[PDB]
Amino acid sequence: AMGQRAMKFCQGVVRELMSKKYASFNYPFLEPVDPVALNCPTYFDYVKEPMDLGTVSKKLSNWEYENLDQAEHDIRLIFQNCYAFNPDGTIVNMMGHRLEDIFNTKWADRPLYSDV
Ligand SMILES: COc1cc2c(cc1-c1c(C)noc1C)ncc1[nH]c(=O)n([C@H](C)c3ccccn3)c12
Repeated sequence: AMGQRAMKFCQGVVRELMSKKYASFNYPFLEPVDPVALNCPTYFDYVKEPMDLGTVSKKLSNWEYENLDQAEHDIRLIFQNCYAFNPDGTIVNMMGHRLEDIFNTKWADRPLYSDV
């Protein structure tokens, strides 16, 4: 499982993506999509690997991420799911783009090398 420096970097990115500073557009991505409560019963027709920021946060703190690439895959899945179910021009599509660009910016400074 991921080492200390890489884990603390990942915690910082995930904490930043979930911060209340960004609550006006990260809120739909804090918890898993509930198609029954949200009245979109065809969500799982389009999304086969659901993911949310809270799930990524728990997997990280649960020592489930072997490396930073695995975390990037999961976080990318949040937005791939969003754009797959929500067409261009919808609110949550715009919010997903806003949050994903923040993620790309923070992730650009990820450690590239490991040193046990
Ligand atoms: C309108 O889309 C959502 C709205 C949500 C949501 C998750 C989604 C969502 C996500 C994320 N991916 O697909 C869907 C559908 N999760 C919680 C939540 N609480 C909540 O009030 N909403 C409403 C309906 C909403 C509508 C448009 C933009 C932002 N939020 C939502």
